[PDB]
Amino acid sequence: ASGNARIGKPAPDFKATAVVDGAFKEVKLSDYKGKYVVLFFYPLDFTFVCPTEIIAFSNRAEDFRKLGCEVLGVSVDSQFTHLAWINTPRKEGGLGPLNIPLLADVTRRLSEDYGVLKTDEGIAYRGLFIIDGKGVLRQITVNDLPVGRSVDEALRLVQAFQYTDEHGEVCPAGWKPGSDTIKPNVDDSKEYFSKHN
Amino acid sequence: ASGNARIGKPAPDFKATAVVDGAFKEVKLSDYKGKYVVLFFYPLDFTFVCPTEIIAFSNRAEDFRKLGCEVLGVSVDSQFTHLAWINTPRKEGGLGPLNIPLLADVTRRLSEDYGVLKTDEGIAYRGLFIIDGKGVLRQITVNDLPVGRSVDEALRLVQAFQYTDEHGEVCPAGWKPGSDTIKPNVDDSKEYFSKHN
Amino acid sequence: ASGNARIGKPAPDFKATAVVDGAFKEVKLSDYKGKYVVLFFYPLDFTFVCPTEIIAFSNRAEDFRKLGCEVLGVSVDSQFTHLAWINTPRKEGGLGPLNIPLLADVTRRLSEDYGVLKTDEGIAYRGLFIIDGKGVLRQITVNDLPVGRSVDEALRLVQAFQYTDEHGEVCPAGWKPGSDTIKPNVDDSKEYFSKHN
Amino acid sequence: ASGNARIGKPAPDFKATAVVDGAFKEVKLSDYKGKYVVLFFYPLDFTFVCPTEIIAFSNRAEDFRKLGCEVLGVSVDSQFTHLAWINTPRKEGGLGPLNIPLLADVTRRLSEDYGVLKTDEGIAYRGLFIIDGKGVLRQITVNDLPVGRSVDEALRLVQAFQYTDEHGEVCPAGWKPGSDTIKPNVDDSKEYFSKHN
Amino acid sequence: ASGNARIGKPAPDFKATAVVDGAFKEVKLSDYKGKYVVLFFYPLDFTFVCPTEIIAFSNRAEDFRKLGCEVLGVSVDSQFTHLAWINTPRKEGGLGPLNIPLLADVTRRLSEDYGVLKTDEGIAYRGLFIIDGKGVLRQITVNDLPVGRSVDEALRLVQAFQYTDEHGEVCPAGWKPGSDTIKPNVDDSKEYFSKHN
Amino acid sequence: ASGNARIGKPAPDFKATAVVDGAFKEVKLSDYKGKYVVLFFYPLDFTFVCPTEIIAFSNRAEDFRKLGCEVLGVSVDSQFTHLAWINTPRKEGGLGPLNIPLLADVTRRLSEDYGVLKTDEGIAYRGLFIIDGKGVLRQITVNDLPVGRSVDEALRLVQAFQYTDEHGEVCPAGWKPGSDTIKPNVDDSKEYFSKHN
Amino acid sequence: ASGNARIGKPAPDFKATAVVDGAFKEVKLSDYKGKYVVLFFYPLDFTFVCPTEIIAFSNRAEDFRKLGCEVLGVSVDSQFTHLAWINTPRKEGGLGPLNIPLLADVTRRLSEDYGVLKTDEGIAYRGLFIIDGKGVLRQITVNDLPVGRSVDEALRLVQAFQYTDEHGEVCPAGWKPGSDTIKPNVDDSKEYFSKHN
Amino acid sequence: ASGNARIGKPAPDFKATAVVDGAFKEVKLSDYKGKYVVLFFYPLDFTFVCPTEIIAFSNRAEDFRKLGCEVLGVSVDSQFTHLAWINTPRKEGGLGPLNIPLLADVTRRLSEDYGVLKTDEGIAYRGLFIIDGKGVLRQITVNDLPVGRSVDEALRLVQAFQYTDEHGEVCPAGWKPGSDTIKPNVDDSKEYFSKHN
Amino acid sequence: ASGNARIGKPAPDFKATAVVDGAFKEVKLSDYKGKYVVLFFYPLDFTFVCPTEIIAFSNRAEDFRKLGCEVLGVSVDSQFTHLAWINTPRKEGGLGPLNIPLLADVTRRLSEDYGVLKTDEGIAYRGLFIIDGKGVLRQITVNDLPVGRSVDEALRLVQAFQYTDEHGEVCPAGWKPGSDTIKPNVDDSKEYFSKHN
Amino acid sequence: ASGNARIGKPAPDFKATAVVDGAFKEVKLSDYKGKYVVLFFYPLDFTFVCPTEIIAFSNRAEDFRKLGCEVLGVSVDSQFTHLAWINTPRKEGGLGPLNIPLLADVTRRLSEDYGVLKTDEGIAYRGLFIIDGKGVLRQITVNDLPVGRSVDEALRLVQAFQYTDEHGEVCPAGWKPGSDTIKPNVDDSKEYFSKHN
Repeated sequence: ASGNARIGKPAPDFKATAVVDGAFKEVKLSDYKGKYVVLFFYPLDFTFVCPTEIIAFSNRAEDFRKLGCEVLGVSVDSQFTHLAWINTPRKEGGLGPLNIPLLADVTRRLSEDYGVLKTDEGIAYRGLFIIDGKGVLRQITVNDLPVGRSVDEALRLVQAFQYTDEHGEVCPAGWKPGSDTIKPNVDDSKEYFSKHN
Repeated sequence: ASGNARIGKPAPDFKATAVVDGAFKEVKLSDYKGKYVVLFFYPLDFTFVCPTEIIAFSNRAEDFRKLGCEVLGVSVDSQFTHLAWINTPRKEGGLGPLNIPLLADVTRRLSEDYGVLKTDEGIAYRGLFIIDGKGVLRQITVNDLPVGRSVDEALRLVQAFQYTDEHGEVCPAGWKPGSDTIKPNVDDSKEYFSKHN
Repeated sequence: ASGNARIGKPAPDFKATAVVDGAFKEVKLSDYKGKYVVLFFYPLDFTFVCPTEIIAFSNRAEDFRKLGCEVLGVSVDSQFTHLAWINTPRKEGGLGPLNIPLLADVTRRLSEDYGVLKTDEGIAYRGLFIIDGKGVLRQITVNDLPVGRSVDEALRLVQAFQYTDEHGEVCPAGWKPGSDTIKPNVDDSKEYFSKHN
Repeated sequence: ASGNARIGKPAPDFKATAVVDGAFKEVKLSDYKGKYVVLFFYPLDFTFVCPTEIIAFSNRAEDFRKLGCEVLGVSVDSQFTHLAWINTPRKEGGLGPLNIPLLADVTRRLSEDYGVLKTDEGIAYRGLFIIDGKGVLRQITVNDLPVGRSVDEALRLVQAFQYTDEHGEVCPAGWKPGSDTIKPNVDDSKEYFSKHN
Repeated sequence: ASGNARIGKPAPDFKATAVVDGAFKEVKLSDYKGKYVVLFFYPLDFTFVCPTEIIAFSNRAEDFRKLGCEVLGVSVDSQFTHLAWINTPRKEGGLGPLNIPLLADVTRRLSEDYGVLKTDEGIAYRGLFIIDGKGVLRQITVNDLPVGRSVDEALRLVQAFQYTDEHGEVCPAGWKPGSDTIKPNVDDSKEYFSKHN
Repeated sequence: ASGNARIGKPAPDFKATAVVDGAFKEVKLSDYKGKYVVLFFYPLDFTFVCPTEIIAFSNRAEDFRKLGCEVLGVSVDSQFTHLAWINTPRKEGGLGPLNIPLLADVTRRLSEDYGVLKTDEGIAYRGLFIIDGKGVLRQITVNDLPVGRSVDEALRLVQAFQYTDEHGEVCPAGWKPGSDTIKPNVDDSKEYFSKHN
Repeated sequence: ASGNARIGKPAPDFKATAVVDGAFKEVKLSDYKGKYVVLFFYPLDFTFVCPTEIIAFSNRAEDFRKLGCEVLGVSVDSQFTHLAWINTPRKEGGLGPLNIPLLADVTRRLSEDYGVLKTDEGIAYRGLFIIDGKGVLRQITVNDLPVGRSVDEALRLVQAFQYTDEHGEVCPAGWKPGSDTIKPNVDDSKEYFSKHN
Repeated sequence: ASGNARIGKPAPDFKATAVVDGAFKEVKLSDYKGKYVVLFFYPLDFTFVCPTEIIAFSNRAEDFRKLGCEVLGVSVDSQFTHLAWINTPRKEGGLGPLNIPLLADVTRRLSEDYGVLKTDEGIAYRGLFIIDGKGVLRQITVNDLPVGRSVDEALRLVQAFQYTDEHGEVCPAGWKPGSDTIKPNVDDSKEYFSKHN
Repeated sequence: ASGNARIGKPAPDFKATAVVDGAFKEVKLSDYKGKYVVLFFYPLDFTFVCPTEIIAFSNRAEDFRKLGCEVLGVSVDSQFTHLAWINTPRKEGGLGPLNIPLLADVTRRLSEDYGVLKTDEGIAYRGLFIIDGKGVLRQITVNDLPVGRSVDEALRLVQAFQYTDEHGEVCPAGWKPGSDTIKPNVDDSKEYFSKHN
Repeated sequence: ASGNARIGKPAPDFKATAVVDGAFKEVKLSDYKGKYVVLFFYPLDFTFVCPTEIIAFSNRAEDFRKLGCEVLGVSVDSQFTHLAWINTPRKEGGLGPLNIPLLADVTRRLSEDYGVLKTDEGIAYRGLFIIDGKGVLRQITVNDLPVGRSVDEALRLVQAFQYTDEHGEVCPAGWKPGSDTIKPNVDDSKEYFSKHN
């Protein structure tokens, strides 16, 4: 309804200063050609659902890197606020050490480009975007503020799109690795339908 | 973020002819005031990922209705095509009898209002939307065509939003019924952060 | 009143997926240079007048190919719905095996280019267009939904336009093969009018 | 599909001077509310296909009036040119006495409103329009200049539209008085499909 | 007030089908390079003032041709209507054989370009135009419909313009061949004034 | 056809200072309600064709007034120049005493309203206009500068229009008082045609 | 407020037919490169203040030419009216023989370009303009109609602008030839101020 | 002819802070209704021609007030600069005591409204304007910067317009109190012309 | 000079969430009617010059309140980031306890309204604005990021504007309490200039 | 809110006539490349706060030049008024001899380019601007009219920007030469914060 994120088309480009391993570093979309990217926005540092999502994504970051997919969090908070939140104990509502970059969208350019800027507060909705190695947006997930996302589902979706990318088949509802796929044509698909019904 | 679909604001109204228990009947958003609605678009009848999703939601329809949530599927196919597909056995790629309405969007207005129309083909991306009892859009999920969605995740989101609605607390990442929630303010949130860290 | 179908001008170009002898094939207007084409739109698959027109033309398909004229049916339904209709028995309202191509206009682009889209329902009126070997539109016929067309009249018109194409004379009202024509000039035309009055 | 002439919409109103029984008279569409109307345009008086269509319709005018349908011919020629042509013997390419009004569209407004004006010559294509008693346009037929129309087909169409108006059924392809009709709902339509297959 | 006819500027170009010696011929202004032209519009064939003007100019056609001036009539009627009128006897209101071309302006282009189209009826006023051998318009005459023009005056004007073209003198009011003219400069004009007063 | 001068329409209104019987007085079109008006423009005072036209009309003014027609001359020159010219002997190129008003169009509003201004020189062409007692324009006559008009033809035109106004018949070509007129209908017009042919 | 005459800028070009020593001659502003020009407009020939101005400037013309300055009169009257006025004795309100050109601004362009056109009457206000040898406008004087200008003042101004052009000093109020001038800088200007106070 | 300053029209309104007898005071055009106003702009305080003009008017101020005319000087300089200049002795290029108001056009609105703003420098040309008791502009005078104006000519003009206002006669060239005037009509003006030629 | 911030006009209204005594509270300009306001923007929380400015103002907060002036700091950081910074010890680069509100401007509306937003970074320049008890903007101070402002100067300006507000005198350069003021008129100002020179 | 002066961007270029050492001279920003510039606007010559700021800056001019910083004064008054004020003794409200240039902004171009024009009066607010040697604007100070600026604070700001320019560190609040600075990165800034807290 706003912005430029469109399925099947190049994801909007972005550059931003991020906190990588306690240091500041420029992070641009072009750095991730050939790799999948899970880009997830969140409203505000030093809040409540926010740390649980960032922590949950950090702990399982390697599950995504095992598949060739980097995970990136982003909010309108500055890199100094990100760093401060990282230097805050998790017991205190902080993030602690982090295995994922934390981008600063202080110009709101990313949140506006991805159409997740809650304009009346100036903060980003819980928007999650899956971008493939070719730079093409494949999935959109936006939650209202009071409900956090699921890292299980984000992994399931990344796995799904990577599978159909290589093997030319499609993933049924609920597909997890090891589940049957469907050959997307009228004749070859009868194999699947007769087996599972 | 979808055509007229804006999280936090009223969901785009819709009125359509649907197949309901093997017969044609009008379906409107106004019929579900006071109830949650899970509205999922799908591209085409008589294809591949499509039947697995429609069957998955139909099989779980009553799990949603116990929570006061109604599941509605929709594509640009006519109600006559819907009925022919329902009268096709699942062993043949058909839908068999269904426990959820199947709306017809032949004018493509519903797809356009929800910003999910793959313009170059005239069909709807796998856009799923969660609306609460007050008619407010709470959740946007849109997949590219080759990957199905998750009924479990859709049910988790409905449950989470119904919980935050009732108890004024926010749901952490991966929340599921019985999991702990956070009191969203600086003082009362420490209860949660210290417990789980 | 809408579209680009103008008599005496090149027929609006079209490109579509069609079900040809049970399989999917691309169909272009350029494929039919030197041959006549009867392009007939119909509203919806799995309806009532629709199957009778498609079956009628399909049966008489060779009556047209003998004259070097291909017959093409089109609706906004997809090629998957077309095939499912072909695989339904005619006794149940289906098409059965088909001797003509059935094109899919899921983008509604053909129906808009030929100005036959019923905008309020998103379906095509019963529009029928006769195109000569040079790609020029020679005839327009559009019926409101409740009344089917006539295959006999369509054939009579194809025969009359090819005759005048070949001999430069003009066909009177009700002309059928073997009836007298008129030489279109003041002097020679009197041969006809003296005989027939 | 013709200028302001749109199927299912009110036919464009018109007012014109006509020759009626060898005399001049004003003719308006509103004069025929409650009756069906066949309005056929034609390019030029004192030409070749033109008299055969006008004569044919005149000869069969009473067959249409038995059905409550009035026939009207129109061209851009004036009423004085019409009258001189009526006063020319049919043996000599004239019209002789006529039993149908003959309207003069000297302003070309009727031809422009019904979208049949061949602009490069300023004359009307062979456009025929069937309008019901309610003033709603039900059928559009337009031929290129070389080929005349069929009065039998126009009569078949008036009959069919009057049958569907009164009974609420629909007319299959090729329907004539004495042919089976279809009841246009999924269940009742089966009566027809098993009888005729 | 309308059109492009301006004294002292190139007369609007025109090209039309015409009846010339009972046969159809294309006629265009560029055919008359170097010759004077009298172009007279008249409203309708088979009317009343019209034939008397057409006959009067046809009979005097050679009077104009001896001066290198070609006379052209034109109305919005078709060439076929012209020809049918030429083949009507003058005793019956016809034209009989003619010595001047009769142009057919079915597109109303000539009438519009020369600003003589009575819009509310689609017919030309009695506009007469005199054009010199260089293509420049010298005289405009337009009569309301109920009053015919004067061929004597048209000839007088052609004579006057040709005399002034050659000798650089100017023609007093009522001038005819043989009358005194004025040398248009202050000193030499006294010759005329002192003699004629 | 001139600026706002349209045949069959209310003549453009005008208001001017004029020289009348040697004195200045305001003249306006509303003064001549119920009387015919011959309004003739001329380019410039103290030139050559101009005085011959003005003097010719002044000498025959009473021939028009007997018919209830008032003749008015107009040029862009001022009333002071008009009066100096009236006071110049005719032997010297002057007008002498006048029997018609001479209007001063110093603002060029009359020439612009009547579409007779020669823009590259700021002077009026030899435009002549006949307005009936009802204020309607009946005749336009515009000559290029070198050739004067004919008072004879203007009187004939006034007589013709007055005759058609009173009797409802129409004046043929070259009609003069005493000539036969035509009753403008198909049947009654045969009296004239058979008589004169 | 209107036009293009701006002091300190190139005077607007002009080109007009004029009366010079009893004959018609073209006059352009470029004719006067290297000389001063006093261009004075006046409303109407054969009026009242006008002749006294034209005569005053004519009698004093040589006083201007001795200084290299040409005087030019202009009005919207034609050169023929000018000459007629020149050929009218002064005792009768005429100009008699003139020693200055009299330009004819019949198109009102000169009056428009110099912004002196009294629009509601189409005549020129009493605008006087002093152009220097380089074609630059140096002085503007415009009087309402009832009050004539001063030839003495115009001469004083020409003399003054020619003094400052040559010596680089500037002329005080009321400066006449022989009066003191001021050196335009702070220190040298004190020579003047101490002297005269 | 200056910005909004038009002869024969209401003078552009103005309001300004002015120095009046050593003190600051608002001065408006509406203060002078019923009185004549001489309003002269000048470029800059503490320059060279400027003081000679201001002193000349100040010294003659009462000669104008005896006629019911008030003299106002204006420049873009502030009222504090005006006072400083007044407090500067005349021997030093100052103004000394002043008998006329000095307006401060610091916003440059007066100079712009009167079309005398030399834009490239931001100062006013030597524009003098004469306004009658009705608020109507009667005279415009504008010199380039190097040449000063004439207080004698300004007084002559005021006397002349006041004279023509009272008596309805017009003032010839160079008129001064005591000189003959002309009765502005053709007949009465002869008195003046025969007397003076 | 700042977006909507203009000296001498009402200051841009603002409403924001601020940290006030360790808690969250709304702050709006209307709360400060009758009191002076020093509103100082700063780029980012957890940075370097920023805390020194906030601490310097916090330490002097009462010095402004004794003068009826409230100090307010604002950045684009959220109130949660503000509080985290407040709960960080000063020796660590934190703010520690504070005695001035810290407004959050995460919609950037305050910064944009006061024209201090560094657009390419999304953060506010070091803009300080002084607002009087009546809500009028009296002073603007904007520093590039590297250089901090001076609380002394801010206090001096508040004292100065309150003094001139009360006594209607003006404060010379460098004015501090005890220093002389000037009576702003020509006469009374001489007291000051003679004393101090 | 108006103009083009933006911190961090090239200062608006300017060029003006100025008074330097009692003589007129052109001053332009390009003349000060490599040097800091303090450009201070002031409303009006010969007023009250203004002379105290000009004299104060003139007295301290060398303190700025020892730093490589030039001071320029500018108002809308002309250079002739600037010089007159300089030649007025300070005891009388004058400026006396000066050691800084005084620019004349008679076209208001500089005041408009720097956004300090008080449009309603045509004078400049007390806007002060600090430009570094590269031409970049570093500081904006604007005071309402009744309160003068501080030459001490201006000198402080210049030193701070020159220090940060040279040493890359950043100046805390109240920094004066000799005080400690901050190293603007998270780690190195701790040096400062522990020492001073």
